[PDB]
Amino acid sequence: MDFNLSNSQSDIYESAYRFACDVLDQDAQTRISQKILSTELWKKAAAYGFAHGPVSHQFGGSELGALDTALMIEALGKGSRDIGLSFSLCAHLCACVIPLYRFGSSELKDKYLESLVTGKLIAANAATEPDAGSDIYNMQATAQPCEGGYILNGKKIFITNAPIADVFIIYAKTGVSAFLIEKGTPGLNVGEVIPKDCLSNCPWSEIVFNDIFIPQSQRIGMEGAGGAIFHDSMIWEKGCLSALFVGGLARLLETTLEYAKARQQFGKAIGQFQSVSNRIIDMKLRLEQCRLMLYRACWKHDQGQDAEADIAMSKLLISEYAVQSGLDAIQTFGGAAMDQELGLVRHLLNMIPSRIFSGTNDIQKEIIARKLGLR
Amino acid sequence: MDFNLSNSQSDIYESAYRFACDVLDQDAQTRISQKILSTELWKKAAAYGFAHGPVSHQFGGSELGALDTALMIEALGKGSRDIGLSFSLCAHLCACVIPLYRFGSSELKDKYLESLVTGKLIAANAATEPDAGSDIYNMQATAQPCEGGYILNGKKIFITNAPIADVFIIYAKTGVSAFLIEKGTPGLNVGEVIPKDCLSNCPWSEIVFNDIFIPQSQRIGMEGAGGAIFHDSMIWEKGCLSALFVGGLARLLETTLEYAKARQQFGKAIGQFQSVSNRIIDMKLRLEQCRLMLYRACWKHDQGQDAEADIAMSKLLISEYAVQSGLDAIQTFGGAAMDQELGLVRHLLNMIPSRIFSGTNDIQKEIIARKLGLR
Amino acid sequence: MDFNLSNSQSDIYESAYRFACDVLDQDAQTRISQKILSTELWKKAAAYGFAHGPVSHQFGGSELGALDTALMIEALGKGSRDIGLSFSLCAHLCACVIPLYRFGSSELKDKYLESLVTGKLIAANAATEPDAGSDIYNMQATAQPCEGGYILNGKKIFITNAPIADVFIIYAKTNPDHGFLGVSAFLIEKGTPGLNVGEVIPKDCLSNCPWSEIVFNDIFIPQSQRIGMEGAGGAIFHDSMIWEKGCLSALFVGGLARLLETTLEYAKARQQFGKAIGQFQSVSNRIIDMKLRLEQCRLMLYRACWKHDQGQDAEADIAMSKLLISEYAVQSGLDAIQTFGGAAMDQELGLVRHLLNMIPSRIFSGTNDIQKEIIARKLGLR
Amino acid sequence: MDFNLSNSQSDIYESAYRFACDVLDQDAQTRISQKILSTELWKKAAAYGFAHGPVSHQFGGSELGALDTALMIEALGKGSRDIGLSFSLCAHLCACVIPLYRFGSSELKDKYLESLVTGKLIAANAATEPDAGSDIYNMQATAQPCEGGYILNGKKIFITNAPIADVFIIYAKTNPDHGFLGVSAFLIEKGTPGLNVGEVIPKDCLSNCPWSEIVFNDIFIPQSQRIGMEGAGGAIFHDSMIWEKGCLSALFVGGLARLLETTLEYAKARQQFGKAIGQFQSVSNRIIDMKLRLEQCRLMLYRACWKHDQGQDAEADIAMSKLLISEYAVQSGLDAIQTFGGAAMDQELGLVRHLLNMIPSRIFSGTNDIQKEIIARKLGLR
Repeated sequence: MDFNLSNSQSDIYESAYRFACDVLDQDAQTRISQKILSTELWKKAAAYGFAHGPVSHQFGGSELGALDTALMIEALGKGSRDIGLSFSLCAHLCACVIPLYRFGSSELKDKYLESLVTGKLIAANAATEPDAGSDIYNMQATAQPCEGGYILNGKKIFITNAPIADVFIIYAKTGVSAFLIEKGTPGLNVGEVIPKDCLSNCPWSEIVFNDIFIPQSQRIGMEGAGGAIFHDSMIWEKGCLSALFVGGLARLLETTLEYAKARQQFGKAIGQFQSVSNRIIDMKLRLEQCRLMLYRACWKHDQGQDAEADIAMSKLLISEYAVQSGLDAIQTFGGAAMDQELGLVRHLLNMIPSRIFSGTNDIQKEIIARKLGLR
Repeated sequence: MDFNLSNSQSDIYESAYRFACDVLDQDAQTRISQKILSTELWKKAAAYGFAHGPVSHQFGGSELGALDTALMIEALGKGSRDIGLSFSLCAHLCACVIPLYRFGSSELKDKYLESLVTGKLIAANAATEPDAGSDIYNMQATAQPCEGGYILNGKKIFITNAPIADVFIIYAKTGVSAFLIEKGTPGLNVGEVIPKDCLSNCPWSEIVFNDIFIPQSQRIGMEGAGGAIFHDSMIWEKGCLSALFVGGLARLLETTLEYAKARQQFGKAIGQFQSVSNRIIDMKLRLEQCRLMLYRACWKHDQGQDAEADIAMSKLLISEYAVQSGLDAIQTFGGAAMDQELGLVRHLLNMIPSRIFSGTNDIQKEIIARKLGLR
Repeated sequence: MDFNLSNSQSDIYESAYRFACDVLDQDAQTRISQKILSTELWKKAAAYGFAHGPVSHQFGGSELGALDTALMIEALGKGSRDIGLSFSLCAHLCACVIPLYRFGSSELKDKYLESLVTGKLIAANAATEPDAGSDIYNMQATAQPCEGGYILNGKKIFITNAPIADVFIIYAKTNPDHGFLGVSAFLIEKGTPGLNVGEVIPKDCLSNCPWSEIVFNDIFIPQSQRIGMEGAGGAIFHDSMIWEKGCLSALFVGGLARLLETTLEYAKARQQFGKAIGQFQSVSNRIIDMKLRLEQCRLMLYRACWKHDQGQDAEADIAMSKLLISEYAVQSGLDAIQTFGGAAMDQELGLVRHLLNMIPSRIFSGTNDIQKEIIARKLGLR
Repeated sequence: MDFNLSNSQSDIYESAYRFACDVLDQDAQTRISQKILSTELWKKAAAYGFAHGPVSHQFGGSELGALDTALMIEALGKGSRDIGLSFSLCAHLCACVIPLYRFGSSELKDKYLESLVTGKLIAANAATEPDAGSDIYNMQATAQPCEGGYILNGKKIFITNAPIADVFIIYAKTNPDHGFLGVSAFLIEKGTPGLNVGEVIPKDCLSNCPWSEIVFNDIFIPQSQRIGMEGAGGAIFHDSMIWEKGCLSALFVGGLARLLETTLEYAKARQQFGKAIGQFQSVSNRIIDMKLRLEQCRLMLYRACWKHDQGQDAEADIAMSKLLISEYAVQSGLDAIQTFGGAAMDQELGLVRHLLNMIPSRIFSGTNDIQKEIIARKLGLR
């Protein structure tokens, strides 16, 4: 039992935090106010290492483990206010890079992987539909077999990164299968953006497949395998977003601490008033607890143990605590909280899709209950 | 002790609810998506009675009491999704109409009151500044006396309804005093809008006073009286917004109930799953409790009793419950909650300024503690 | 809409509070220490009116409505620390007096009701068994019909007032078929052959309130001692619990009122750091929570009671009241321990025992899940 | 970062859990019913190692670190229902053995420490008074210096283990001036003239754990029986409480682990509506909460203990651990009563008494407000 970062882990965390502070956060205020997703900074961040995860050195990755990745994304969440860019990165990593690295052929990997890992190509994820967003077994997207490939038809909505994406990872009925599709392929129609607020500057839209021919080699994994591949994605997504929010929570705490040590009222800093002080103590309690839960899930995974219930516990706890502390912060700032430059109300806006992405909290409760022997 | 609406009160509630349903809510979806504040519907609503409050028949009011007004605004909050319009109305009523009716001269009243009450003139409220939003005794807005009037100078920010306003109620240092100022008067410069999300389509901006001459008769009440007048405003505001959110909470419950009785999963309506069912039971518990607290505060006032602590309790409870239930609803809808057409995420957006308008929750706690003998 | 007590209600409340303060509370300290249930004070309180409820004047009652009764029991909960005596009274009233008045024949009522209402006879309730405490439809208690009556056999456990009871209201099987119509209600006198009342097992959650188990070994029940018609027991029982739910809620509302006043006093006086500790936002926030809880659930309870007095269906409102009051009483008791610190385990101060006695609120006429189910059903969720 | 027990820690935990299960828990049921504190079992457990902590082998200890000790006491809290015996042991270890080992002279340690560590002598702690329980700087206890020693006078109340104690660690005034330096610590033998130990007053919150009040009437303290230097008492006391905070937290972490396993079993078996009631989302949500709480505060406690073992400053981490564990234990005990229903007040099942015994966690080494103040100060908020 040891509760310090190894020197390697501190190095990973501190380098990533410097990058997020000095490169991404510099003009984050402006890009955010103007709802700009900077592909320039996005690619700088991807090439720095935020798109690597566990991908091996052979494809330009750093062969990081789960705890290592979580530490990078935690630094990212703490150091950069541009959380929409951070979310785009995490999605590209978990929904495309990691599935391709773990389940794709050597041909698919040699053609696409290193470009995704090093940020030459941006990727988007598409498995959610009106009735098929949750139940990703009943889906109105179908890829019928044909000579030397497939014919894909359907409509995927809420596609993170599609307005900027070069490739798309599509899940389609065949069993479900996973396909990589290049932007521009005939019959692939990317649609325009509907205004966003919850992680505002992170682009999303809907894509339409109208008799798209998918080459045989662009299938990821075996036929019918999509459901497992996708499942793997969500685990990683669950972890990375958990890391991101732990980082944001850390940022939120330091900010609130500043506002409390400086703001003078009644002849003393308002942090001596037990209302604000109690909210800060709550933030600190929440952050330390769910930080430890997250590290233990990641570390168990890196040990080869099965970490899926631990990560479910992590996502549950961080979802809840992040929302509650965001409320506490709005209460603590008062009439200075709606400062778009302070970016707190938008912080909570961006934290809204936490229970709206890789499982509501009821799904996590089901995972935990099953692990406990309750069904 | 009696817990039924009198026939008169039911009539007030049901007529207002029909108006909000049939007139205001009809195309609310569209105006909201397009961030449109319809001055047409605004004036229809004002003339219907939503701008009357306690103003006497002599000025076109209906001589309503506090409980009557709360019932109108509750129906309004339940029947119309266009909550930004509802907020504009409440502000016009509480920050301008009611102060003018209760503290203005017969000259000021005869010139302005009936036009405000019947909705021929829209009014905005201005007492909040960077360091003077909270402490409305230390303010960087000053009205120095001069022959036959005053010279006003300053800058008021976050002025609800200023982009659409015909008159402004200004609080200025002299003691503080209250002045009515017509739009366009020389040296009055209304500024353009900064984008909004928390009650989005409700217009706000900042105004600049540069050597404005205020006629003597445009002062409201006595010199130095501003602080009392303003205080009265906030009480009424506290009540009306409380009513509005109780109404929205009622709407939110019925909607969630629908989604739960219809949504079929695992062979049964998802309302038989104790997670969603427990959230609905919570909503119902919250709504009934804070509804009763609100009616009792209003009724105590109508009895001539001092209701200020009761209304503080009401605002506290409704602020908290509205936020919590909005969270519960996001959790209950899941991936259908970010439906801009369903308007739930925007509902919570509009509910954010509840602890950001007529007191944070700490101010209410102070009122209650003082009433209890604790300082 | 009106939030004032009528003068009649105000008198009912103030008179009952004076009685609780001046008669029941006076030596409550000692009786509580020595685990004494005073049958003397029990009978005085019952004859004063706490055993009357809705019973008409012709049987010695005061024809109180539900709201009136709730105001009486609220006064009792606020004015007297002897909460076990209060609970014993509430049980006699809700589980015995009221079923008999509402469902018993004129013969049965003429024989027993005035004695119960005036406190000459104490009554106990018996419908709970190891597996039959909850489902009082699946019951290991049987009263088979026979010539001129019934033969009863079984074992009822956790019987409030059984060691002191003169009569028992028993629920028993009479039509072992299905349907919600196989249990009936009988009144049985103490001492009747085959009835063996047991000795007391140590108690802490309402310590001084006596309870034990009774066993029926071929007891003959005369025909005239059945309460209501055959099979009606299930309805009878249901009604009992509703009245019980309301009265206990009133009692706890009263205790919360008491707890708030005490906590307010201790906060205005106790000086630490040079000022009354109620200026420390921790203690004051705990008091503000107590006040918010008290007012909210007080109004929920009054409205449920008032609805019943209107003839409206009050079952979901009463469920909401019980739910809220259970939760708030537990929470405020915790907050009170937190505010007192090391003076809270003061046996004479009686706070830890106060929360102990508040424990069986979710352990008598439904856990909180039952209330949630009543509400969910009333909402259309099943 | 590593989240596995080393083999040594795993052995320490498993051995202690076996001892708690097989020796202390075996007849815990009966001893609890009859309010018996077994000095026999107390001495066996102390000699096994529960009285050792960090004491070196030369005094009969095992040279455990804070994390090791916390794992032992966690095993004790999980494996033995006799929580009062556990609390008596923790008090002897944290309030007596550890101050003496850390601050006592070689003469004092040579005379007393091995006897305390091996359980030949039971020790009790005395620093609490009516107004001096909290501020153990403002104290109505005085030990004025004199020829070859001190003269002690005063009255200490709420003394854990005083009825059974052979020695007492006393905190007393010696420099009535200001400064945080006017109290000193003394070891005093049972029977010394002027020491009057009192009889037991009935208890429920850790019922079978003996406590009483002691009065000093011109007791002569030999000079060599002062612990540490003069005025050092305030530091000594502070250190005691830190160790106490950690150990009690461990104990409650252990109880929570026990409560979870029991609740899991009762949920996998109890069939209602044709299925195990753990499939009902109310009971399962309560269990999931228990699991979340247990894991979070378990990790907070281990990390505080580990930090201390590193030489880092652990005071705020230990405050956070105590805060979280107090709250979670109360909440989970409530959830457990809610899940059991009418079987929770089962005296042999011991849940209601479990929560009763969990009550003095915020009633011993700080309410929760003290922990919040430690954390706020460490955060820079004063």
